Amino acid sequence: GIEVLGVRTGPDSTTTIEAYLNPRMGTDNGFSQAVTVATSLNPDVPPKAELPCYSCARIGLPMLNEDMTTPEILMWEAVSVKTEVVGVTTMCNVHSASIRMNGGYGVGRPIEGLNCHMFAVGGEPLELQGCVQNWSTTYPSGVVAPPLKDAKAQVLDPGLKARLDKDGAYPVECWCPDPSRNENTRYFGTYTGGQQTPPVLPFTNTVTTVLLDENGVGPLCKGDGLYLSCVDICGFYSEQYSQKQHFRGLPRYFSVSLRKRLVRN
Amino acid sequence: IEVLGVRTGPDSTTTIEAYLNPRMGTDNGFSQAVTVATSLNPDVPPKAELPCYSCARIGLPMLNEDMTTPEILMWEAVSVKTEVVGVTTMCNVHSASIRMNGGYGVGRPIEGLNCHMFAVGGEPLELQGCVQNWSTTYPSGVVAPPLKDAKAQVLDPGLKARLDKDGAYPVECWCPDPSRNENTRYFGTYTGGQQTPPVLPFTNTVTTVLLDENGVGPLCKGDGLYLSCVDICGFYSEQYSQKQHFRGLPRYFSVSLRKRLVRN
Amino acid sequence: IEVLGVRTGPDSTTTIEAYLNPRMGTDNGFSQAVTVATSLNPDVPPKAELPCYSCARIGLPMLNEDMTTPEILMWEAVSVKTEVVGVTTMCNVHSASIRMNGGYGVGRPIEGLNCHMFAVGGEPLELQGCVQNWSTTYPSGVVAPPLKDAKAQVLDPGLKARLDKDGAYPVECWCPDPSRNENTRYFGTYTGGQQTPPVLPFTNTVTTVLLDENGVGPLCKGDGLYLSCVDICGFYSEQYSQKQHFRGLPRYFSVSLRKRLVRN
Amino acid sequence: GIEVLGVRTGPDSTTTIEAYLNPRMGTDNGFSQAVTVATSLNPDVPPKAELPCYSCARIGLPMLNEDMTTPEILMWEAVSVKTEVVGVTTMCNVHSASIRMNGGYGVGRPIEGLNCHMFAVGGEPLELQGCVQNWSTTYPSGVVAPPLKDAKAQVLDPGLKARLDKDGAYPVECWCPDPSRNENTRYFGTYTGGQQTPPVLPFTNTVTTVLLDENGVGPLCKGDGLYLSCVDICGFYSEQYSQKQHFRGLPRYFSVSLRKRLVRN
Amino acid sequence: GIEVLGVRTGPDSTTTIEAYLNPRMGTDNGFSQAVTVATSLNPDVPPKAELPCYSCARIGLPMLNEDMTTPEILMWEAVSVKTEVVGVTTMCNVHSASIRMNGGYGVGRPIEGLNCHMFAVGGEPLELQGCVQNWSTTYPSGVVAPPLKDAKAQVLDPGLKARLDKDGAYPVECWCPDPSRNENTRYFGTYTGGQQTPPVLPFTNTVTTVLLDENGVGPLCKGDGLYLSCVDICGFYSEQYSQKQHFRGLPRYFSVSLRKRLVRN
Ligand SMILES: [Cl-]
Ligand SMILES: [Cl-]
Ligand SMILES: [Cl-]
Ligand SMILES: [Cl-]
Ligand SMILES: [Cl-]
Ligand SMILES: [Cl-]
Ligand SMILES: [Cl-]
Ligand SMILES: [Cl-]
Repeated sequence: GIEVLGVRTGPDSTTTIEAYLNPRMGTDNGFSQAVTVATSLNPDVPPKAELPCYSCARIGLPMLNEDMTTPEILMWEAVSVKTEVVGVTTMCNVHSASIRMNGGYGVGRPIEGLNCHMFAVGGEPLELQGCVQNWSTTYPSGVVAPPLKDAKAQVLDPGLKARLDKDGAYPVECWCPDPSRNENTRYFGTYTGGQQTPPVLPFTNTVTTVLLDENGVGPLCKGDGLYLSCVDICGFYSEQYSQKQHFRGLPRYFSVSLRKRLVRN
Repeated sequence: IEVLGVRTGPDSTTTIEAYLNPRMGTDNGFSQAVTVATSLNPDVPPKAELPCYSCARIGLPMLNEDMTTPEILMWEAVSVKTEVVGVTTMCNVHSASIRMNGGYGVGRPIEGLNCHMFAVGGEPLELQGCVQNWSTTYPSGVVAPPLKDAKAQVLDPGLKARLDKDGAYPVECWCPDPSRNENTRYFGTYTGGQQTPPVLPFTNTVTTVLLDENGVGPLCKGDGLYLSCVDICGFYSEQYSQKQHFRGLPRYFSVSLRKRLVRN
Repeated sequence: IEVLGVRTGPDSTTTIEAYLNPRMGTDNGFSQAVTVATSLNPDVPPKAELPCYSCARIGLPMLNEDMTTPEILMWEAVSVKTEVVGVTTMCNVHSASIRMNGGYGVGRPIEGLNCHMFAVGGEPLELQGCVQNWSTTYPSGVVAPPLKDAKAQVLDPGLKARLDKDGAYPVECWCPDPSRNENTRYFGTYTGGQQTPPVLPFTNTVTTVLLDENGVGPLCKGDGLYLSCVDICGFYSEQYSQKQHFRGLPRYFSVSLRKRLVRN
Repeated sequence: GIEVLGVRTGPDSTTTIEAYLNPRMGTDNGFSQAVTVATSLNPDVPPKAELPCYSCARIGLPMLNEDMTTPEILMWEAVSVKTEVVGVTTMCNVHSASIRMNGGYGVGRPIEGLNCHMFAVGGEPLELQGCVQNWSTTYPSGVVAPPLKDAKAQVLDPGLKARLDKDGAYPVECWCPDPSRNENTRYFGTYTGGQQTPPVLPFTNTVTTVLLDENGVGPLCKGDGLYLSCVDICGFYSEQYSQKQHFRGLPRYFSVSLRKRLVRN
Repeated sequence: GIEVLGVRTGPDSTTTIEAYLNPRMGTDNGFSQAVTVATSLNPDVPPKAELPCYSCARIGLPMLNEDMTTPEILMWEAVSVKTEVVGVTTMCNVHSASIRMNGGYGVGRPIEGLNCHMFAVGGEPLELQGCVQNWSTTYPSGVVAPPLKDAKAQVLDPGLKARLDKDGAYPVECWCPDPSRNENTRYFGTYTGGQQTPPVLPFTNTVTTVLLDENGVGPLCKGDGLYLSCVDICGFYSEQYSQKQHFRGLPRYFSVSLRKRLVRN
């Protein structure tokens, strides 16, 4: 319910924000703890250190309205983003103690298997819908999980909603971007599953995503905050000896172009 | 229908939002553990093991104060944004699947054959009957084509239906009828194989335009918008038994409509 | 043919709808169980194990009661919408296939090599003979190229035919002739390998335009529209014997035509 | 070299050339001899009959200049090509004595594995750069192979150059199109590797490749010759009993559109 | 930032630079030494001969500015590049002593597995961000590796920066292009992982990459130097007997088209 007026131009009417988000795979430096697997659907008690979570940050922008009593005020409008997964070339490492190919004689398996990549740029926290594979899962304290009162949580229960308002706390497996909300956020997600699937990861500085909607309006930054969200699961690392697996995530870089937009107060 | 001009001005457009939960054979995203015949006859799949199409009819706002005039208005579906919801649930490798690396690694994610379809129309989706095995005995509580001979394994033009009941028309014995559906747009993809990686996008930035060559979208007969889908995402394998279950995910729809004048 | 102007006005356009059922070696979507030679000679594939091209000539409304005038009319095919029918049958994993997960999981779906072709023309599709094994003995009841030497394994320009009989020209010994077919458009894809996932779209929203670089579609000689296809979707494996059968699916065609004036 | 002037139009100013090249996989009829494999890098002595080679032909064009002493002359200019791999549907054969699937009970493996497809259209022979996987390889009598004096032949040694001037004589594995030359040829190549990779082979008569460069100039046919080159390795055939493998290649059709082009003489 | 003025046209205002870079896989001629694999994360001591490194070269350009104090000066602007991996067809070799398919009876495995391809064109050295898979790795004498003082080196530690200023010295696995810098370079990278993944390698002379940014400005060559960078890991070669694996890399050709650009000094 924001009445959007004209773009405000002139000196200092545009700015570019640069930020990076480190991955939250369950521990702080790119890997989950070795993943444990329940023998049945109940009990199913995944430790916090084994659950990849969304990354998020609010970037404070230059204050626009010392006076909020005028019939019009200014908002920062996100018009475009360049975003990069950082450290893709680390997956050329086949010497750091993974399970060896060619019956033990070849190199270590690279990081491989299921991939899940999402980035989002908005003027407020990303809106989430709760959904899980197993409604009987006992989620750990210190992650935010939807309430699991019945099996409808395995499909769409519209009572299960959240905002992505804490970095490294909302597990990827029990929340997805809510397509029924997020009027003021653009999100872009991919999942490529399978067991030992080859990760396919580009890295270029030449690609821009335009964030304008049908009316030529980008996300409008409420309270002069820019909201960045992502997850970048790149596959599993297998330990050579134990053969236990760890999620591997990589950091993401954002460059967001903003302009001043007049709106009705 | 003789299609005339778009009616513009206040309240001439609306957006309909809806979601459809998947009908994989039980109500909460999974089939019952799938059984497999030892021969083509008898072949008796239980209802709880057969994925079915999801469908809904949304009653639309009143737009005609009279239905006897030489022109009337219909809601015209211009575009749709649609999303498979819960794609990130497939990052779960702890909930009691068959373990990789000889039992030492994580559980297999949901994987294998995928079948994704959505449709938006102004009347029920029209189906053509077709089966893999004409000897199959379909269960009580589903709508299956009559199977009188083996031509049901290819195209028997006698085997037609309308998708008019949610969770009742099995995916494996009906497909969208390309000879009908003048007033519905459908979009389907099948990706088969045994352990195939599911590839599932999730974004709020992609719009499908529903206009035909003449610039006319589906026209909502009886002020009904008809949504249909299936989203089989693969199989869940039980760690101990190694039995498999179909997994389906819900689908969200946002449909943009405008008022269209037509000859009555 | 000297092609002149498009004839417009009432009844200047028509749409032809047709379907072709697959010819995999038996009448209802499957080959007989496939046998495999132990050497290149003898190699004697039965007719029931050899997929063949589907084809039909559709009679169009007669245009020229008088064929003596300096100009006459021909039907010109401008576009086609075509669909493989029954794609969703490949969601069936209960009808007696080899079971995954060591016998505990579902049946393998139909998978492996795929070969899909459709063609629309104003005369029969022109074929080039080419085989994998020049020593193959092709059976009675199919049309196969003569095999007098091993050049038949590559391009022997002496080996030509017209697709003039439904279910009679094996796919493996004939391909569309790129040196002919001036008056036919053909569109073919082969995806090989052993257990390869079939990837099969099904939509009513995709149109193929048949106009050449000069804006002219196939011209229907003698008021005949010629439709051809093959749709090998993979192999079905029998649970017990583990023998394999080719699976094919039917194909639907909707062809838009317009009247074109030509010099007589 | 050539100062390019105007396109010559009017009657007889255009022509279409149709040709086919049969594959040269090591024997004349689509297959290599069964392939033998060295136990070490030295000695490594591949027989000619086991080495796929490039196909090539020069097509004579209508003679344009009885008098080659005028200040301007005409050249045939290649503007576009339609090209097709012929015999793709042969790969639906699963009965002709290959290794059987389903533990011997199913159909024969189709032709599968590494694919290499190239076509080229030019106004002079295709220019080649020598490059090998093993500089210790002894190439056979009856093929043209680069001299192998040191291991730089495994990467780029700019001393190792050739012209594709003989059909079925230049092995694919020791020559590639030279990107530093070929000003007057367009080449188009794809390699898809791996062990049992599915071949993906289109066949249509509806696809045209334009051969014009950034200046709107196609290959200019020196001496009224059109030069066609290709290779089409479609994978390996496995013999049911021995399990030895043969390269399989398919023939390629070309239709080339030419127009008369005035040049400075 | 440079204030960019008009393109300078006229005779000698454009030039084309051609160059090739041979790969640096750990030895001089296209292959790493046989790769060794640690049994644990510490110690993990990859020899230099087993670590693929980036290729780079500075190409000297014609000197533009006799007086470097004028209010405007000229810079060479890179507007487009044609780039080719050379030697792709060498991967059709299945005779040179690899592990044999069909249980020893078939041909040798071709080069296959993880691929990593990057090319970059800039007016200064490519800027790098340090990131590793294992912060406990001991990088060898003779390579430039980021300092590894804690596990943040496995994600984005913004302290870990470098410039690609030496050919065959910066390992691919511990450096990636820095998306927070490189304003004056265009880089284009792909990684395709997995164990035995088919390499997919095109080779054509018909494809041009435009290097102009959103404002129509290509990289500007500081000190009249053009900076070229790449890596082309094409997979692993498996030795038939030992079954040890070697990285295989291929050389890359560049053709860069430049024009003179006026800039405010
Ligand atoms: Cl303003
Ligand atoms: Cl941090
Ligand atoms: Cl529900
Ligand atoms: Cl029939
Ligand atoms: Cl002229
Ligand atoms: Cl010949
Ligand atoms: Cl100038
Ligand atoms: Cl060098």
